Amino acid sequence: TSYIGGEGHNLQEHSVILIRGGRVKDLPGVRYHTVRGALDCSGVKDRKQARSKYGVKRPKA
Amino acid sequence: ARYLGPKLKLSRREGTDLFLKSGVRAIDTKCKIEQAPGQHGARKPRLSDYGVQLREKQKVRRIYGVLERQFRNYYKEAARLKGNTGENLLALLEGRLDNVVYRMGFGATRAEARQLVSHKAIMVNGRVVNIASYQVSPNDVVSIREKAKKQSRVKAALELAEQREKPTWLEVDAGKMEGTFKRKPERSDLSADINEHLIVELYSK
Amino acid sequence: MIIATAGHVDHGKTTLLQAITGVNADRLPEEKKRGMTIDLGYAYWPQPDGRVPGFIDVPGHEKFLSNMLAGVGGIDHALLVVACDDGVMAQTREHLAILQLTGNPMLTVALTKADRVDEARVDEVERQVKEVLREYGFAEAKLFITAATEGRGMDALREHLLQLPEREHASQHSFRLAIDRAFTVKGAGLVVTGTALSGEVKVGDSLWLTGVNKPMRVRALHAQNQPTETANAGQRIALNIAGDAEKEQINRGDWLLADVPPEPFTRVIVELQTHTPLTQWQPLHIHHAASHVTGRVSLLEDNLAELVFDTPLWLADNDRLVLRDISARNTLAGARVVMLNPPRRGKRKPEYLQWLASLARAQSDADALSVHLERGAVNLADFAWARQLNGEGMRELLQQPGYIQAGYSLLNAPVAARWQRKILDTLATYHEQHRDEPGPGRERLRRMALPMEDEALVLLLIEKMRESGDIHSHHGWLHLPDHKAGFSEEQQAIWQKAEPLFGDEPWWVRDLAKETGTDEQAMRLTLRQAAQQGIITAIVKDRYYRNDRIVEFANMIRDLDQECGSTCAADFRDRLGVGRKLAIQILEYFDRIGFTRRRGNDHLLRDALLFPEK
RNA sequence: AAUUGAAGAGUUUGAUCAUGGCUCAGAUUGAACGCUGGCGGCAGGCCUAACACAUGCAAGUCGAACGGUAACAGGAAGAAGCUUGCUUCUUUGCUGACGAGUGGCGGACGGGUGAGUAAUGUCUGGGAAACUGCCUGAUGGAGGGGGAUAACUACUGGAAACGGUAGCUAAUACCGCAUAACGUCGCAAGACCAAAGAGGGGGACCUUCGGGCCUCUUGCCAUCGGAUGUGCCCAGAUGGGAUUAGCUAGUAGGUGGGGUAACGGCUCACCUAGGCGACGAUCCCUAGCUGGUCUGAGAGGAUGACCAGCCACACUGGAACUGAGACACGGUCCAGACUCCUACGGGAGGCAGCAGUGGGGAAUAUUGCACAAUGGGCGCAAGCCUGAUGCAGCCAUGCCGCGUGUAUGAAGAAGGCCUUCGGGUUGUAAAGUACUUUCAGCGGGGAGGAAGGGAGUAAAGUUAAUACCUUUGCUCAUUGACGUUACCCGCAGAAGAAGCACCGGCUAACUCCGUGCCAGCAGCCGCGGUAAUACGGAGGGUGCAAGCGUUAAUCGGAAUUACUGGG
RNA sequence: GGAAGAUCGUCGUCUCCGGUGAGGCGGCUGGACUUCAAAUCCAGUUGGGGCCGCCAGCGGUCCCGGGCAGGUUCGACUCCUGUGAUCUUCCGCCA
Ligand SMILES: Nc1nc2c(ncn2[C@@H]2O[C@H](COP(=O)(O)OP(=O)(O)NP(=O)(O)O)[C@@H](O)[C@H]2O)c(=O)[nH]1
Ligand SMILES: [Mg+2]
Ligand SMILES: [Mg+2]
Ligand SMILES: [Mg+2]
Ligand SMILES: [Mg+2]
Ligand SMILES: [Mg+2]
Ligand SMILES: [Mg+2]
Ligand SMILES: [Mg+2]
Ligand SMILES: [Mg+2]
Ligand SMILES: [Mg+2]
Ligand SMILES: [Mg+2]
Ligand SMILES: [Mg+2]
Ligand SMILES: [Mg+2]
Ligand SMILES: [Mg+2]
Ligand SMILES: [Mg+2]
Ligand SMILES: [Mg+2]
Ligand SMILES: [Mg+2]
Repeated sequence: TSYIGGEGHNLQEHSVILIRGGRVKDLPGVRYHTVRGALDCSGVKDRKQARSKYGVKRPKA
Repeated sequence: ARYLGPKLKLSRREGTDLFLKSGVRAIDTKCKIEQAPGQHGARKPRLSDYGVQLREKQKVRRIYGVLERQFRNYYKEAARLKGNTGENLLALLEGRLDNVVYRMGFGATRAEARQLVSHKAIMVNGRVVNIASYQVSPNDVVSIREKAKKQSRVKAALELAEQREKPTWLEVDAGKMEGTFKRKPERSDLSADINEHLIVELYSK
Repeated sequence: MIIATAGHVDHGKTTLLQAITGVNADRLPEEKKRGMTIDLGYAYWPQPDGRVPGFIDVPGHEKFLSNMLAGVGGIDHALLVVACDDGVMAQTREHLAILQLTGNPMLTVALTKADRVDEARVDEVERQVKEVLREYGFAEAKLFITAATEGRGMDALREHLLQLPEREHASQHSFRLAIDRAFTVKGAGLVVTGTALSGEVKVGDSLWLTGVNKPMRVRALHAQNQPTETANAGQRIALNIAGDAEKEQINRGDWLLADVPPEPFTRVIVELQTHTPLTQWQPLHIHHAASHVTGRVSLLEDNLAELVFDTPLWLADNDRLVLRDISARNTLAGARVVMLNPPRRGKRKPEYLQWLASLARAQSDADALSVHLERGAVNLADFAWARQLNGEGMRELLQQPGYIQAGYSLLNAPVAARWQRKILDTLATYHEQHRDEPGPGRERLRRMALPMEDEALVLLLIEKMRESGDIHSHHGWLHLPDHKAGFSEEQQAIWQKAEPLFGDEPWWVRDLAKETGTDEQAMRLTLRQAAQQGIITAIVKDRYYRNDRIVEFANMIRDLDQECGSTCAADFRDRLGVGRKLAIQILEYFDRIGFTRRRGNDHLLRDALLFPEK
């Protein structure tokens, strides 16, 4: 079981995502994170700084 | 690579005269160097050890306009070199061609030196060099290309050179604006502001 | 010569093709199994002449109509097989309506099952077909009576297909490709096959795959079952491409195209022509080349309709698409993509006239170029995208005279002049509003004039006026040439009482304000303007003197190079009696001026007139 | 001269000192993922499925070994056209050459991969009982005969694959015979063992006028030396597990036979009962080893990607032949699974070669150019071959270098943010003015990688010989894939080019707004419950920079396996 | 791509429901109460669109809504007919 970061997500029934390490230290037994922005896990929108994390393209303007 | 931004906010982060932009003046002083390093620049901040030695290292590496990875290269060779690591570090860092161009005096600022050397104007031993990192060997003359001569910038800088009082380890004629480099300086003949051992232990972690 | 077979089910669509081309269209096992054409099959007819016609066989079933709309793209000629069994049937009508909305130029009716019904029925069906064709706007049509089983009228039908002309497209166009079947051939790569709507491609080209959104190098290609180094529009192009994407990821309805496209847009305007009236804000199925989407239509003015997509889609200007009933069954209306980026304020009275201007008025890109200019500034990214214009084609705007081309958007000479006038009069208003200022700055001008526009165009336009000489500026302050930085009486009234005062000994700002009962900030600014006039000089911030003492300050500095040869403080007290604070501020005033310069212990004299003749 | 080298921090408590974990600061990588991305150099680039493979190429060469003439170019008798000296046609291996065939040499090198292997391997150091093609030194021979056979011809089998029947022919193919000891055997006496020619030139002379003869080059057989390469033995070193303690019947020794290039239970007959093992036998799990790479003050720890040496393997499992060398990647034979054709008899195939495709995976490239250089095969040589190699393509994967301007510029503009509403900050930053043009773009010039090889010529050497051939000079013409090369010279315009992370402590860098233990952040300790420097946005700063972050891995710190260096 | 199938109100889920909806459970907001919770009683918990003036984390109007339409019926979340979003299963992709 892998944690999901950021505010809001599109993940539902069978979704193919890819996971990276790191542990949350609150929910014992989740040793992983899912990356935002790779395969079927969409980069959280409505976010500006720290956006290489969370995988959202830059605003044009 | 290069910085490309406000010079004298970098000059006023350390509150020193960093020589970054001189031209008609030396220090601007009308630009409020000590009073505004940033929005919270006005309030003085206590500096912890890592901050004093890192702040110093940032200072010197800005005054000579070098980035950090080739500055770390300069350090690893400096250590590998025989003799005191601080002294010969600084000395080999002054061997940089752009620094020399500034010390011979023909140039406005070391960034202008970067300009002039990058633009094919410099000539060493009858060969042209673009590289600002080129370490000038001792007892070697360096000139500026004959067609590069007649540029307005070089003399208007020569005037500045006479004003700054010149260095004693280099002999510059400046009749043809061709000077000769002599020997690598020693820590005692220059600066008395940078404290280099702060850098050497900062990299001794 | 792409020729698509259409007609109702089991009216001999495929059998005709095998007769003409000796190619069994059905390839899928199930169609073999069930005796039908579940999905689109392709047949080709190479000729010794060296030109190969392209044959696209589409189903007739209403259920598989969504498939037929993918293959009706880019047809040069369409042949509707009608079988004399029941003759014209409703589905035949549906195929005709679909071909009408796609605006195919011409069609050949070929009548099958001649053997099955006697000649009378041949004449009757002939009459009925000739009557139906008039309904859907195809007047001239060539009716052939043939039975593919015996090949009776196959020969007569053959010459006509070769006689068909090939409908050409403009020489300069961005290559645009409609993906149809993404299938991996075992040998060498990913080969995605699709109809090339426009342009040419060669083996070295780099393309941008959509939905994967990744560039892909063409490994190899087949023009129409023929290996070649180049591929031109008007034919199915098998395209073997390298890159990051793969077949499973590719979904029919992806575009391959030469350059990164702007973000897909949900809203769009369409010319509207329909067989049955529509209704405002109603759900429908939008069918675009190899694409199925559901969006809700709106009605604006006359034959102008608005499509809103719940699924974003890449469209280009002048793209015919079909709008069908949302629950299917009925083809009701047609569509053309006219504007790619409609904003709000749709039904406002001035704009509908404009929409008429943009669409009915122009059938070509150059005319469109003028229309958009009338509307405002024209972004080359958007215009290139809408018109699919190549570099050579794009440069043609540049060739037309009177076009302002800044960093991005084009501007017509009339509209440019209009903006110039607006900017000038706005300039004049600001000029009048502050009469104590040297002028407005460049950027402030752009913000006070047209904040919503592109910066490069508006500023370049400003440059145009600068060069014309309508605006003369000094020190980077742009004021009308007429301005003299004279001032207003409101300042002079203080400056009259301030005059004797200033004369017999000048004093500091805060003291001045205290002496004349005027606000400190007001007093400092009015005197700064007085100093811009040349009446008083600040040797240091907030300290103002007359001129007659400035020259006297130079008289005291005059004796230093000649009597000493150095500059030091001591002589302040030992020469006239002028204080140290005063003398030092004098020096910094002259250092900024350039009368003296400071280095270590002494001041230099590189550029002043302090020097006497001898 | 070859070293010069060792740092700490946070968290147990109300506070303290100890013990002890966890976490961080460093360096590194064949890395991947997110955002961003201008250029150049030099590197590197299936770590997973030793999983399956479409298509193309990756081993040929010698007519100076031979019989020949399939294809081409000459020449020849002739055809004899007509343009009467240009052209038309048969015949002609007779010359240059050469398909197919026999023969020689190569294919046992070069290239790939790490499945197996805990020793049959590898490294270090010794040794006796060996063999070694082409290379090199010496000593000598190289005489004299025959019978076939492929190609070819006539027939025939079969779709193909490949054969079969009959007849003919050559060889540096093969077999006799003669000869031969410093060679083999044997204590000795004695007995026994081999060969092959071809090419270039040539005065006299032979001339079945085919050729013999002279000279040179090169080839062949024998024995001993050298180099080289390889086989075999031995001692030590090279993982983990005792929650594996017994193991071995050809295995432990002998005598004799056999076998090998050679010692050897290598193998067999008979005899004896040995032999290995708490210094870990046997069994199990994992594994290619090494020079070295990373790290560390060091001692150690991890590791074995690139480069070089050795080993093993070639669809899986076996076997042998030819050979100096194989139990053989692109050889043979049988079996097996899987793919393919077929006329249903039968065949065919093996990318862990270079590309490339499918699959697996977080992930790893072009179905390119050249033999110009180095090297290799064959050849007298020219040459031909060469996916070795040289280069190019792709990818920020790494390391390194450069640029994205420089100088001046204050009523310190506007906008943004903040305010104590006085102002501060962004900020010399922008604007303006005066300059440059690096790289990129456009156009010209322009090295080096090229040594030799070929033709001619001169001398010397050789020889019967002013010839051939060899050597070394001299003259000529020429050999570049990269390549639109590096580099240089002109043109125009600052013109075409800056991000990413962080800002509570550790750890460099703080303020306002939104939310209100919700939404979220988190390497650790923690934040958020209506005044959040920790969340989200903004403004400002800081650190790195064509990169910045995150994740994974190793060492360090960790004296936290303590030999140095603990209890 | 085809065929078969599941689900998709009004904050979430289940039971339904031809009288214009009902009921349970939970969640959220507000009240009593505190630093905020938990607990115990109370009160509430329709959304989305088009057109028009700011973009204002709006203001009016009109409409539609058990995924999106239609038909039935006096009246449909419920009956019936199409089709879409995500998604399960089988089949096939061959320039
Ligand atoms: N007598 C006759 N029958 C024909 C002819 N052409 C087709 N058919 C009938 O059509 C059947 C095959 O169908 P097809 O020709 O493919 O009709 P189609 O319209 O192409 N099939 P679909 O519409 O589903 O694609 C045959 O069984 C045959 O009976 C014709 O020329 N003559
Ligand atoms: Mg059909
Ligand atoms: Mg049917
Ligand atoms: Mg609707
Ligand atoms: Mg505590
Ligand atoms: Mg041999
Ligand atoms: Mg004999
Ligand atoms: Mg072997
Ligand atoms: Mg092979
Ligand atoms: Mg995969
Ligand atoms: Mg070949
Ligand atoms: Mg760098
Ligand atoms: Mg250039
Ligand atoms: Mg002689
Ligand atoms: Mg954070
Ligand atoms: Mg240790
Ligand atoms: Mg201890």
